[PDB]
Amino acid sequence: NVKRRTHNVLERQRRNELKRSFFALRDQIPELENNEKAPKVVILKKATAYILS
Amino acid sequence: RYRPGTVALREIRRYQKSTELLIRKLPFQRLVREIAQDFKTDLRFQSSAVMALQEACEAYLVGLFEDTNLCAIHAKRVTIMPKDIQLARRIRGE
Amino acid sequence: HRYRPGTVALREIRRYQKSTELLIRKLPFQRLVREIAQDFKTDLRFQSSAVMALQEACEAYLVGLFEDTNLCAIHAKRVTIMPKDIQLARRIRGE
Amino acid sequence: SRKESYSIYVYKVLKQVHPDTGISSKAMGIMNSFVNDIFERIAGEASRLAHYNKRSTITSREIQTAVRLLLPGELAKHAVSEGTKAVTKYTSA
Amino acid sequence: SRKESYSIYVYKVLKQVHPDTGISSKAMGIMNSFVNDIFERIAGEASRLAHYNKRSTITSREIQTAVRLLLPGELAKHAVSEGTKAVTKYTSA
Amino acid sequence: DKRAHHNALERKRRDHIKDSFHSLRDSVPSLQGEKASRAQILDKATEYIQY
Amino acid sequence: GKARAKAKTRSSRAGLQFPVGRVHRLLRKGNYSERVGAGAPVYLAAVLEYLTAEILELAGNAARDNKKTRIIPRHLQLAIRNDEELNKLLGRVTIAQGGVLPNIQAVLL
Amino acid sequence: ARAKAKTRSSRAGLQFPVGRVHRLLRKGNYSERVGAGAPVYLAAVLEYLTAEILELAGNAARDNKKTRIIPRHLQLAIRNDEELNKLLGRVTIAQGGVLPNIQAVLLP
Amino acid sequence: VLRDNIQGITKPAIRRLARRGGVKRISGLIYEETRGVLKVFLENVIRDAVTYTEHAKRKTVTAMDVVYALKRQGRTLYGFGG
Amino acid sequence: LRDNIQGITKPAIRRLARRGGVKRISGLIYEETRGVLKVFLENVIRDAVTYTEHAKRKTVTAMDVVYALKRQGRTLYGFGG
DNA sequence: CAGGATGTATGCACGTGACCCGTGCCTGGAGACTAGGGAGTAATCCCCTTGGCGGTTAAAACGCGGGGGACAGCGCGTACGTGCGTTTAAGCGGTGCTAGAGCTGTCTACGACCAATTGAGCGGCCTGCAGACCGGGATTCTCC
DNA sequence: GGAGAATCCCGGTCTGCAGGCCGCTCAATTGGTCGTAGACAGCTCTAGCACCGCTTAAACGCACGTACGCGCTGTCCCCCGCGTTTTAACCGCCAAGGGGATTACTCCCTAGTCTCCAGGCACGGGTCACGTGCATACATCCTG
Repeated sequence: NVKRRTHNVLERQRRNELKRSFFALRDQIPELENNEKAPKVVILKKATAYILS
Repeated sequence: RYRPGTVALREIRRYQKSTELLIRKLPFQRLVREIAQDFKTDLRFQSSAVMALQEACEAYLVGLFEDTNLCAIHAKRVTIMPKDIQLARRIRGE
Repeated sequence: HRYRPGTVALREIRRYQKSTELLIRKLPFQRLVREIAQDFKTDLRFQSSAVMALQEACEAYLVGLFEDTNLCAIHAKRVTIMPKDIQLARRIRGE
Repeated sequence: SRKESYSIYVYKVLKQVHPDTGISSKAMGIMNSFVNDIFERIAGEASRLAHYNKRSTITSREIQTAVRLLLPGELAKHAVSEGTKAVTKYTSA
Repeated sequence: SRKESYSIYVYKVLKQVHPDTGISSKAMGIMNSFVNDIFERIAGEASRLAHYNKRSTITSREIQTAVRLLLPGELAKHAVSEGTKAVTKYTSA
Repeated sequence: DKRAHHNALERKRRDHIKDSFHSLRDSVPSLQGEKASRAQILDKATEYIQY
Repeated sequence: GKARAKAKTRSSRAGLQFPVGRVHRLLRKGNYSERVGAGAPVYLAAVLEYLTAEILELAGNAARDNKKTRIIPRHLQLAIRNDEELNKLLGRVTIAQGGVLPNIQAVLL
Repeated sequence: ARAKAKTRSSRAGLQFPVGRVHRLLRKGNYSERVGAGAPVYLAAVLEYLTAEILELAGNAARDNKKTRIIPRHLQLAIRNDEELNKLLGRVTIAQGGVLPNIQAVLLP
Repeated sequence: VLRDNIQGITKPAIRRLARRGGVKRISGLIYEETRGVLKVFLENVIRDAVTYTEHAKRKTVTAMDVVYALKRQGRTLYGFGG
Repeated sequence: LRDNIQGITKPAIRRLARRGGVKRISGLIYEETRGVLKVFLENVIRDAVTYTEHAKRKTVTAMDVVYALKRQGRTLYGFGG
């Protein structure tokens, strides 16, 4: 069970790293500066638009 | 093979850390309903009522076993015995 | 002649369990109550009946404690009561 | 200035239960406090029962239930019988 | 079909005590049991204090005294200070 | 029934999210044609917007 | 049960020594409920009287056994602690000047 | 006294509902009359005790690397605090478990 | 008809109860003793929960009836109501 | 008024133990007993004085003692109440 | 030393459960006003408590001898703990039927409330009896 | 079987408390009206119960060894019983005054009513975290 727990906590920290990456991308885009609660799909789509612009 | 009593300490720690109920549910439902039938027939029980009974009665027995331990230690034993339960209940007033 | 150690203890147990008197001297118990009261409100007056109620409650409480304590000693296969017995009695009782 | 007590009824009950037997003032005080305590318990439990339900009135059902709860063993059975008998005689005719 | 709970105020207090920490639904049920128990203790004791003194009115003095009687140690002094502040502030306008 | 429908809505949400990630990957030169994780797509999008 | 005796007093009408009126007054003034049913104090008075009769019966027995004609607190304590139901009802109670039962444990003898 | 939004709680500075506490004091027949400052004082007390438990439960939650309070944390918060343990010493807590404690005589 | 379900309180269940309570060694007679104690405790709680149910003219024992029986005995329980 | 807990002499403790049925008393019991008694008295008297102060009296009455003991689960019969 | 079979560590895709946010709706709470009772205040009296005195006495303190008990050590034998393989019943998901809890709506029977009348019982008093107390002796328990 | 001290039984004495009587105020009872709480019929829908098949963990039965519990012994210290001395409680009595109990009067706050609006609830929608299984890449051991 220690192995299962280890995989789970490592993947849990990977999810925390991905959340830091999402929040980093969000904070980079001025349209989302105050919109801290922006959902993943909206961050991706608005980031795509901002990058193309 | 471990020195006797070692696995007991492991168990103590495991069960004190955990929160799930120790007595199996279907047997306790049968026990509660068997006891209730002596007082009144055809009673239904709310699904949460039996859980409240497990929570209280199991926590009560945990508490009683804790005092039961103290009696044995005072008598200079490690092993608990019926005298310990009887002394704990006698001083508690049960 | 001299009565054997423990004979007079049994005689005393018989005597005091037959009696119903207050066992603490009233006046020093009253002085104790007043000393304790000086922590809570300076310069109270105590009704005489309030002192008696306190004394009766305390003596009843201590007799109960000594019954429980005697059980603790006897369970330890010992005749003589010790602070271990009082502490165990109180700890089991939940004080 | 006045104060009311149960001592006269304690005395009557004793006169019926042991007709030649007296009762000291200290025993009378104890009996009086016993009546006070038991009254307070049954009334408190009847109140708790009324308020556990959505009910504003304390009735003989609240009190019968409270007596079944409060009193141990045979004492409950006899007390419940006495209460039921008294209400029956009172409401009869 | 409605029934009230203290959950919202428990949660506001939580957010003010710890700037970021959530609470499970089972823990919230426990907190509601807690609030109702403490209320019943204080309100009941305040009833006693009024009744013993032949008063009809539960006032701040009764609740303050019930708090001193019910809460141990530091909890008493701080609960009294908090209550006094709340009443003084409430009374100031 | 309604539980399975909520699970279906959540499935559809993730599908739209994977499409959005695919579009974003194709939008950043440092990942065009490359194999990358979502963390890499987000981090490279971040450092590419900075750059 | 027993046949009705005509009377003004609710106790006499109920067949009780205990005061139905005073029990009703105490229920009303004691804030136990908003409303108090008419049969409620009759039931309660009967219960209080019954319990009083039990204690006084046992206490008079203890008084006779002590060869005395007046019940005193010692007899009340003896009556309580020798009856299991009363001792369960009054287990936490202290009775002024009652003393205790003569408990000497066999291991001491 | 700086705040003066018109709910009695807000006027007192409390999160707990003063109007609700006032109903609950009028109900249950605690006495014939209830003072206006009674529910205010009482709401302040209930809020203080609630905040105390939630504080300690958050501390316990952080000690277990959790971001959410669970019954285990409430049990630990109470049983590791003498004042709360005296106040709630009779109280069984659903799924609370017990303190991690072992008697020294049982150890090597 | 439900009979003898007290035997369902197994030796391991009692052993876990005791271990959680801090116990290291358990006598073979403790199982017989603990079942008796548990039966007494359950009888006293269930009798009252049934009494509340019967007073309310219900046939279903609720978690609130159990909580009221426990509150009454001085063993108050949180999480099932208040 | 200081050191009045010494007013509880060894014989008083011994007599209370005799009513408790005790044959032999070790020498450490007396100090432990006084500690236990003083704690009990402090709790009861603090509550009695609390009732006295709430009632704005300067005099403690037996009823205050009774109402203090009731809250401890120790109902006392004999002094009113 | 290189490559295959296996075990280990990592990343990706999916389903389950929980949480957070937003919308519409109603009950509940507050605001303004009134009348009424309860509690606050002053003035007064008497009861009870506080304090002190003197003398008598049991009860407390002290020291000593002595006996009985509390304490540590040792060895014997059992009952318990610990580990394996087989058997049993719990736990899970699923399906269907129905008892009862829960709610609404109608109506009568009951208790709150009031004014008027009355007696049970409370407070104080007088009187006599069961209890406590003492002295004297015989019977029973304790120590040899 | 004997000598001695503790306990009880018996008669005689005095006292404080129990028990009964009188006048009386206040709580209990009577009779009626009014509004409400509760009893009752009826209906809807959730929660409880019964049953089934399947997978799997937990309990059961068994054999084996030793930590522990029990009993026995020897030792030394500590508590009791007792006698002698010292200390403070108890009792009875007196005096001073503070503070509990009571009434009479006034004012302020709380209960109740009516009107209106805002906060909290139930519900649905969207997002999130988490655990599980599959595909991929990396490290250890075997063969020659």
